[PDB]
Amino acid sequence: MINILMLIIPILLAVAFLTLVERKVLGYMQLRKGPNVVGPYGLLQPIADAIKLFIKEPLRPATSSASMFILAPIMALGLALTMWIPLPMPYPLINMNLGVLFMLAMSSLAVYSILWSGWASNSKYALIGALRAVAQTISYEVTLAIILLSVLLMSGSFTLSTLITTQEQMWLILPAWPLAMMWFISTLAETNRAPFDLGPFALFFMAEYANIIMMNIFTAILFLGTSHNPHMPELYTINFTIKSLLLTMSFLWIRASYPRFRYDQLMHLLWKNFLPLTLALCMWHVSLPILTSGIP
Amino acid sequence: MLYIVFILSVIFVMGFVGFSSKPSPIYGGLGLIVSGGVGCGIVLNFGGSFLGLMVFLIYLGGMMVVFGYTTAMATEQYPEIWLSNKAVLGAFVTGLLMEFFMVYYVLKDKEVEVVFEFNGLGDWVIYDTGDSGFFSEEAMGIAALYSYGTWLVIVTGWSLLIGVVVIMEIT
Amino acid sequence: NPIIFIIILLTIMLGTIIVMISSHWLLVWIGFEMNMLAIIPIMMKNHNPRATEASTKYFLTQSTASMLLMMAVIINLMFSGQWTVMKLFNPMASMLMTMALAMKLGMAPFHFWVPEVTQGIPLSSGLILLTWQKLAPMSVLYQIFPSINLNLILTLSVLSILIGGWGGLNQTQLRKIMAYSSIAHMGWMTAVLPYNPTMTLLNLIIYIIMTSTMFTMFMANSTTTTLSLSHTWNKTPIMTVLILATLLSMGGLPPLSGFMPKWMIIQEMTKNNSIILPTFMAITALLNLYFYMRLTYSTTLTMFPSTNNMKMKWQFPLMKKMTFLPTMVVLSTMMLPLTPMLSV
Amino acid sequence: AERVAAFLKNVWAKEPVLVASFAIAGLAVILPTLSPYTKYSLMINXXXXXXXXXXXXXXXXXXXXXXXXXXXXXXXXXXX
Amino acid sequence: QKRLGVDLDRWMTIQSAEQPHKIPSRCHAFEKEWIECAHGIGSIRAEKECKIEFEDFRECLLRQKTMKRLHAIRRQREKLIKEGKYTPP
Amino acid sequence: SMVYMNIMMAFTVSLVGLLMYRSHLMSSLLCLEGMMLSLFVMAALTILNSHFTLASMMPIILLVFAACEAALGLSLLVMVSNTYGTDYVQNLNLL
Amino acid sequence: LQAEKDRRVLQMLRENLEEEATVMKDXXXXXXXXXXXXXXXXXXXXXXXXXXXXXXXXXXXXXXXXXXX
Amino acid sequence: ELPSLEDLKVQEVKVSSSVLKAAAHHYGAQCDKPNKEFMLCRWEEKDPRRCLEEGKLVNQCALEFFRQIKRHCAEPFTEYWTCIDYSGLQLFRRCRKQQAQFDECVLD
Amino acid sequence: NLMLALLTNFTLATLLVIIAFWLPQLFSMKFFLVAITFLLFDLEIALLLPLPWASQTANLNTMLTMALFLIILLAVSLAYEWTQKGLE
Amino acid sequence: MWFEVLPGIAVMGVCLFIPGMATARIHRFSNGGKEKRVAHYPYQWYLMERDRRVSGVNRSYVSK
Repeated sequence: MINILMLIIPILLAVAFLTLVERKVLGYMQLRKGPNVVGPYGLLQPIADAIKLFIKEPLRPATSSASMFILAPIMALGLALTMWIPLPMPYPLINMNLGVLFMLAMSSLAVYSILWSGWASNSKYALIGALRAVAQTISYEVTLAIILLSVLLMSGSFTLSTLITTQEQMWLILPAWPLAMMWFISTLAETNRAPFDLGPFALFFMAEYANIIMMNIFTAILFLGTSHNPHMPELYTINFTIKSLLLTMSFLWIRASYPRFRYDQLMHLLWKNFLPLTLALCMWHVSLPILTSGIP
Repeated sequence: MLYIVFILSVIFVMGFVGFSSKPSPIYGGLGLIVSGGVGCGIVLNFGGSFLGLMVFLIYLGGMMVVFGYTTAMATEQYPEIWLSNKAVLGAFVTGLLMEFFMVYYVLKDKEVEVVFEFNGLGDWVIYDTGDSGFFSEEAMGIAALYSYGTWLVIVTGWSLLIGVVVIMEIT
Repeated sequence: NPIIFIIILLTIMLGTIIVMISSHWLLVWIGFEMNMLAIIPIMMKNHNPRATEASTKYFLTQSTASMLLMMAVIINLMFSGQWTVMKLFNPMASMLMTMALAMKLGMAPFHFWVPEVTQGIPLSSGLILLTWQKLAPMSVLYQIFPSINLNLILTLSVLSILIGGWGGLNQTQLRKIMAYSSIAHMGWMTAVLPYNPTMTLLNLIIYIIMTSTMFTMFMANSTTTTLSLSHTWNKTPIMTVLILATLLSMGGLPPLSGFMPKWMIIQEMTKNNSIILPTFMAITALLNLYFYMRLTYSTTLTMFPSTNNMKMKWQFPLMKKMTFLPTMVVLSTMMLPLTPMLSV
Repeated sequence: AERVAAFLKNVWAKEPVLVASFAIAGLAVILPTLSPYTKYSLMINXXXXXXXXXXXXXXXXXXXXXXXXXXXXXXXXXXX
Repeated sequence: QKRLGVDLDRWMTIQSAEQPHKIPSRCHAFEKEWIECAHGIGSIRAEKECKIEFEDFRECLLRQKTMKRLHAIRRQREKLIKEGKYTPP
Repeated sequence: SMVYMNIMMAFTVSLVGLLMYRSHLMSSLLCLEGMMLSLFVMAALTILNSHFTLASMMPIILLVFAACEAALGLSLLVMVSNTYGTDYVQNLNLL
Repeated sequence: LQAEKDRRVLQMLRENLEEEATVMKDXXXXXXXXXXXXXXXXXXXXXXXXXXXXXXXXXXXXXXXXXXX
Repeated sequence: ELPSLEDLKVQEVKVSSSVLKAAAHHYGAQCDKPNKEFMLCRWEEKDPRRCLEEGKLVNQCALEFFRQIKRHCAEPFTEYWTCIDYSGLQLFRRCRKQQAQFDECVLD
Repeated sequence: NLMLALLTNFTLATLLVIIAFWLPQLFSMKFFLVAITFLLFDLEIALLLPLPWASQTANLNTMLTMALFLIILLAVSLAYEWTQKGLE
Repeated sequence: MWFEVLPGIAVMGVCLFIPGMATARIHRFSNGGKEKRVAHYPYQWYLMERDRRVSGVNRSYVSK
């Protein structure tokens, strides 16, 4: 068992090397030059941010309540890194008995990361804004469970390995046309700062940007696939990375192009408008395997 | 190494001590994450793929998250250390000693119990299940079905209609 | 509270049906919780500082009580295996089961919430529901009356009339007197369960009708003894005759319908060679009469509650069955001698 | 029309997404009853065995043969 | 039940029933014995004739009779320290 | 048998937690969750070890109703903090 | 399915030889007519037993959900 | 309890490794009489102690099936066995092209 | 192993906290109604979770009427959220 | 231009390229035939157990 370390260390580098992508690709959107002075094309800057924040930068806590504040980043980073384990890939590390149920569970527990940070500060000034940030994540998790089930009820069980095999000739974007549009918006609620925005503070960046890649990959399993090929692992590995990278560009697209939707009208897009739409499509997706034979 | 479930059952009780004792709803709330997450392993080891993960989805990622709101809505009082308080440390030490004294009696197999049932060893007999089923295996492998139990679906739907209507009327 | 209030009230009606028609132990747990989520809104209604205290006290003493029932349900999986509401089997399971039922019906060590909850209701319509809710766990006891150890069921009946017979003496609140009248009558309920299952359900038929008539007589607003005092001279004088008749029947007196349950409770108990226990039931029954005796002195005596303010306009309350049921509550001695068999 | 034609274009103008919430969910109930295709899907669900088939003792039986391929029982061969 | 269900049935409560799949219960061999014994009214109300069949059913779920038996073997194997002990596996 | 011995002891600790009160009211509703959590483990193991298949749906239904009391009773807690300053078992008017 | 029942007989025979070796002098356990009072059907039995000796084989056979290869 | 003899039944049980048996569904068609009679005995009488005599014929007929494939047309059988084990548990997916080489030799 | 896989992530997460810690030396009750509705809807989701994994052996005609039934009442609960929810 | 953006993408075509290849290439060293078996349900779990019993001793997955 050495492969676990081969899924944390290159992943922590992927969150680090995001700092290039998150302001150079975002840079050309805004007609500005991103990283250039630090490296040949700014490749030395992502690792330079780590030396700046981890070692030299000291701490000044508000109250430091015994166990908390030095426990919230462990829940933030821990839950973000454990999400990589059930991922199907070409081959998964320790494949669970049911796949997507583990995926929804560790994301619903990832709400605590922003909850314990609100309890860390003694002031009332911070906790009202902290609970508002919880409301952005907690509300969209209702619909996230519904849109997941509609894709599953079309084909395959909860296992993530079966979701690759069902996409043999055509993608799941075409049968789930309005549902694919939902996953572009619903994923951005989890601290992406595109439709709505709120030492150890630096550790939250390493956890929040990790979930951004996680939602990009998870959308490329439920809706993308193209080919499987069990005999050739070479063809799948390259083709999967390009599909995930194109979704990473769309995540940074919303951050630059579109203003914030307001907190009150975030509950008018969802609940008032999205929840009647998602359930109507869920009603449609119950009838689909009954109308025409479609059972795994 | 020998036991799998028995070690997790001790940690299950360990998290539960902060409930008979009163360590405030902040630290007392933290107990349900510790006891819940380890409590899944007790369920999962004997089987149940769906039912084992339901604790993570509802009890851990739904139940206590709503309880996270109420701690801020009512009685926040800025979180305090649960060691300086009187009788709280006394309830915690007596709570663990009721179970940890029984742990010492596990050695040499037989242990004294208040109940009539004996404990013995039960390591290989802890699971007490054969292979039996193969394809579409386990009783919990097909745990929930809308068929046969049609009456249960109606009343559960009825009760969840009550909750939304009632709580809106109180406020 | 518009149309949906009837729907909320309907779920309590439907909730008891789930308890009535049941074979599964988890199905009655659902049936009890159908009442839990549906009584609390009617307990609040107008939203009062006294109503908030009562509803929380009603929740915490009853939700923990039903949670003890679920333990006995799970012991029925560990021992005896089968999920059937026929027998309790284990003596270990029965100890937690009977105490969970005592938290709703036995009352002898679990009365504490009743005088505060019944007083805490701002409306007269909420008073009926607590006397109607007691029908639900009685259906459970009628199913599993064998196997359960009689030594710790009859203690819940003997002690309840003692605390019920003393707990109403120092009370002037009209809701509080009726709260301890429950516990006093609940002793007679948990006494016929070991000795012949019939007439135990007829005890409910007599009690529920008698209590539903009582609170519907208090549709003309009264919350204390002094507020029910000003009724004979200032308000309707002929109305207080029916209040007198219902209160006399609440205690054990022969020419009234309320003595007719007390007939068979002793009759079936004496057949089982027990004399020393039914004697104690009769002496403690005198203590119950005393509360109704003092409350009939608001109807018989002058008591001087004239007041300056006088009502001339005719009163129009709800009164669902406040005319048909008091006639059965006043006289049913000659009407129901062989009717014991008709119920069960 | 007083409700058919009048309360259609106003629903498309004011709150347009609410049209889809009633139309898609509504047709999800109508379609599985009227369309003649649902009866085929029920047969394949019952034909696919979850556990091993049980063998019965032969004593005057019709449409029952050996394990080898022969004209016996039902045996589904619907659509290729 | 205080009021019985007529015509329509909503049960699936008792052990040894028409299961969700073809898979049977773990104690199904002992489950059939208790149903066949207590089908008559004068068997469970008396509770004397079905005493043997219920104890074997009690042996299946709790496994208390087998637990005490395996306890004696495991203790005696531990008791044979610095003595003759059987080993083959 | 062996696993059941620890979770029954965990059940008694959660039972006492309901019956114990010192100032705060929030602990009771936290203990109501713990009581239903301890009952969830006890119910699951009995059906999982001794197979039932049909009865494995019953703890899933039990999981739903556990939250119903832990929300509708939890809603009443906020109403105390609207009438009074903060939630206290010490702060009661009824006699 | 035959491979399951062939192993169950072989595992019981090793357990029978161990019972005869351990119980000789003090204990009056004969091991006759099994644990069951009826003794006509005979259940799984070796689901809980499966030989007490050698923990390396017992841990892999009992636990299937753990690790899951 | 009265257990069976130490000699038991079937000399040298099982052919070789797993998946090999799962690769061929022709075991259902050829040699079915000993398999069905053991099945009919075991559901009527739940005890393995009584219907073990029929199970002795099952394992003996199992060796008879595999020996016939090893004697005639071994080259398509070995190539099909390498295909099924290289992949996970597809069993018939991405191996149908190599399945065409099989059965054709057996058809003779 | 699942236990070995989970514990490795948390132990490396704890180590990152110590690096920053040890090395250098020199009100509003309207939010509550949203939170409650999250819990009550997710329980209906919990009942509607088995659908893709359950519908394999059971009869479709018996399930079809019951499967949609939970989603209909899940919309009726949202229909009660339209009759004045508040400013939120 | 793109010649500045592409090195930022090419570095992501190495770091995200690792978890896919490292999980696949490890089956050559660990197993005999570059394949790991999936458990799912006891049917496939029992086949894994009997394969080790069919002359393999320590190996779980082995041919013949």
